[PDB]
Amino acid sequence: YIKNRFYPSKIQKIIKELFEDRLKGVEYDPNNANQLSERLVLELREKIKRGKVPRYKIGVQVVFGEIKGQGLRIASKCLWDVQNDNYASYTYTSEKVYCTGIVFGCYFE
Amino acid sequence: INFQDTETRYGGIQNQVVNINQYVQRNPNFIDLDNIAELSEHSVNTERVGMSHKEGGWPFKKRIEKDTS
Amino acid sequence: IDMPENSEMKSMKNDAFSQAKFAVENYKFENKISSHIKKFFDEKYGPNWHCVVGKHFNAYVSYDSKNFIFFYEGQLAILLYRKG
Amino acid sequence: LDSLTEQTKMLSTKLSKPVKDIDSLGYVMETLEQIRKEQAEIDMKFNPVQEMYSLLDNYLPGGITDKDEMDARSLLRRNWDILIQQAEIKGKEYQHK
Amino acid sequence: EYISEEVQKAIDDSVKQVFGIKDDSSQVTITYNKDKVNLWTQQIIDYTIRGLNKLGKHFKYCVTAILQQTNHAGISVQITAYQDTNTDGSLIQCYEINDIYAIVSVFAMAV
Amino acid sequence: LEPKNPQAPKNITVYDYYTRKFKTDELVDQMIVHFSMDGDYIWKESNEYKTQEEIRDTKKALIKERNKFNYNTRECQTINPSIRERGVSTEPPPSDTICGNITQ
Amino acid sequence: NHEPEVKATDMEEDMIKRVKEIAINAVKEYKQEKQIAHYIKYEFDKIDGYGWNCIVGRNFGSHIIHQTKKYIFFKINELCLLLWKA
Amino acid sequence: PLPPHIIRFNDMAQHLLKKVIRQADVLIKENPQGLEKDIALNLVKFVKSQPEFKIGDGEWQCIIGKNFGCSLTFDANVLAFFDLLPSRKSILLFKSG
Amino acid sequence: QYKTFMGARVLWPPECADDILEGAIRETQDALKKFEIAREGQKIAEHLKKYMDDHFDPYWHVFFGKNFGCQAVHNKNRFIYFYIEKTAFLMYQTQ
Repeated sequence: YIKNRFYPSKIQKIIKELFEDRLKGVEYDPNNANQLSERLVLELREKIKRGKVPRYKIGVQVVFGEIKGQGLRIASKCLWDVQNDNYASYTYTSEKVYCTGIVFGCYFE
Repeated sequence: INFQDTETRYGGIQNQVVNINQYVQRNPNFIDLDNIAELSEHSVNTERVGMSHKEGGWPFKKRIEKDTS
Repeated sequence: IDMPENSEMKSMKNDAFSQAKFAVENYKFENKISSHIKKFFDEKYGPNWHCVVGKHFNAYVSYDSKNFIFFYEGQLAILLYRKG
Repeated sequence: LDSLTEQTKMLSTKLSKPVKDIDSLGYVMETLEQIRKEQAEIDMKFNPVQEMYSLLDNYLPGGITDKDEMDARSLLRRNWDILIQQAEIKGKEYQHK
Repeated sequence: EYISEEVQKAIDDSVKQVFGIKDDSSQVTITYNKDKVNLWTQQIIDYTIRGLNKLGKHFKYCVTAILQQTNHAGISVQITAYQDTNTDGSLIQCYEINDIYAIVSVFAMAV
Repeated sequence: LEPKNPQAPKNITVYDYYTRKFKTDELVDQMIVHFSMDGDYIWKESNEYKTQEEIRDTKKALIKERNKFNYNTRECQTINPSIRERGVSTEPPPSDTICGNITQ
Repeated sequence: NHEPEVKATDMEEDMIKRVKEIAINAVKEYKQEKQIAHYIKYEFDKIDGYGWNCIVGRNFGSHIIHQTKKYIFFKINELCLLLWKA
Repeated sequence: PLPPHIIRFNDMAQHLLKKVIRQADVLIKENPQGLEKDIALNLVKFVKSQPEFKIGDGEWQCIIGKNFGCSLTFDANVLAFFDLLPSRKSILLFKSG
Repeated sequence: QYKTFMGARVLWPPECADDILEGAIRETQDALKKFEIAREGQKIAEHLKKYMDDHFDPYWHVFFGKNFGCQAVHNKNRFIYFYIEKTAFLMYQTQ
């Protein structure tokens, strides 16, 4: 029984708005990249806290780097009963950096 | 839901530089460049709810008149 | 009461009326009407057109000069213009 | 019409005026062909006249003052047709000789 | 108890160690060969599975490989399965050198 | 699941200038790609070494005997219409609301 | 739909007809600007060696050269196709 | 930080394009009215001047337009085509091959 | 089930992205409150699409009223659908 359900694109919402307004076109400085990720991951988690999903568990994941003559492939698999559980994913790339975030959601039962 | 855990591993690859027959560039190279974007069709509508009945004039408040009579 | 203009000779202005008068009666939903008008004008004259149908709406678009027709057809209002 | 026609006929008279530019050409032929590429833009700035004289001679064919109209407009297109023809022929024969 | 990032790292080690050379000339003196492509596919797969069973993980894997000759034709590689949320998953990889368009697709499941 | 690709359109159209219609196309490629890079390093290929070294050979032998006589400049430009922003309005048509009684 | 038409040309008759056919076939087969240009450049590279250039568009400006008899600029149903060699 | 833009296709090293972006932006701002002729002329006269851009097979060409398509035998090294978001001018830069 | 949002009843979860959402969810009532009235028609959607094209991606389509409902296909994840005081707002971006 799932009255309030999870669909992908409100977390997709939160994740987009977060990305533009927080990244604001930052460059890839090596000394603070991991900690930049550490900051915005927790900010995103706070946002999904008000993301209005009571039993949907949230497997946050984020990727941040710089594009420099560099080909890349990122993919995931989904593993749940399609009726209840779902996922969300966003990408955001400027001229020289790329940050992409995925957020799982698994209805607890 | 306390789910803290961490891991790390590294790959890498063999290293060998040959540098005997190297440094070529086919000069009359050809490429295919465009200036185009993808497309789609957002075909919109309006949701519609319309049904008629026939009002029938009078022909008693109690269905059985004998009960009142 | 309002009739924005287009090219002379009545090449497309005379066409749009005759087409939209069949379109409006042939269908109830605006989908088929507007799609019919646009699909016809695409074959006829141009690569890309834009058509709007409805009782009340306001609009503000960019377009190509002398390719903007707008007319109050019956109770409805039909807007059309080339763009692209 | 007069201005555009004097231009095109000047191009033609440059093709025809000096025995020099008739026999021994120069870089001036490159300028003639330059004006020939421009001839697109020249008719682009002339096109206001085509539709306007169309509207005029719609209900006013003239016959009295249309003399200079015929001269000038037909002189434009005369330069155009001799352009095609003489360009081809002169190119070929200057290649031969 | 794993990471598909490292699964991909192992696949990359396998492939780029087998055929990938840092100095980019032998990689076109080795162009697609009708006679040698069988050896290529089999040995790529065998070395990749040797890399995979180097891992002592109790998960169960399965592998698929695709070798395309030229970019003119075009291809679409897509994946889908039905397994358990926490531990199972998959992996894909595209690979290009000069005239060989390699693709690897792995499934990893529990038990 | 048979994956659908997010961040993708669903159907592709394009104008045909031979057959003056459009024609849409509802099958969309669904492979996520980012950073395709083209290369220009070519190692003992049969097809490219010949086609490069031959043209450089013939050019250099020709100049060893500027050589092709001087070229001629040209010019062409298309017609560019202007972009105007004009916006118009329709209005909700008016209505009347009366009340009358029934006579004998 | 409508046949081609030259606005400015420098080709021979039989060579005009070949580019007419190749343009018609290109537009019937492909539907993209770069694809049409690539295909026609390829066709005329097969028929006439190396060095063909073909500009396929809707409003552009050009300042080019060519071999004296290898230039053409024609329009098909509001398509500006320019072609030249060297 | 660069001014915003959309590189639809670039081939040269990125600093060449940086210089092109900055000068093209400040030039579109200094010449906000007139014809794209003046833009093209000023851009060529600036780009041809720098001691940079040393290598060239042919010479410089720039095209400004709002709706077109092309295909050139550009020099395999240098080629740029992008857009200035405020005015949306598809600008193109290369060297003749 | 049309969950509540600090702006309005939004179909939770929707099919769009939050800089667009927050922007629209603030801009719709900002526009309606500042100098605008329900008596005027699409001179609202005028400024709405203008503001969207100014900051966000350029090609938007807006439909609002008291009775409408749509199917379609658009750019992935560019679908804003929210009611506010019994007035449905729908917005979508097309490449």
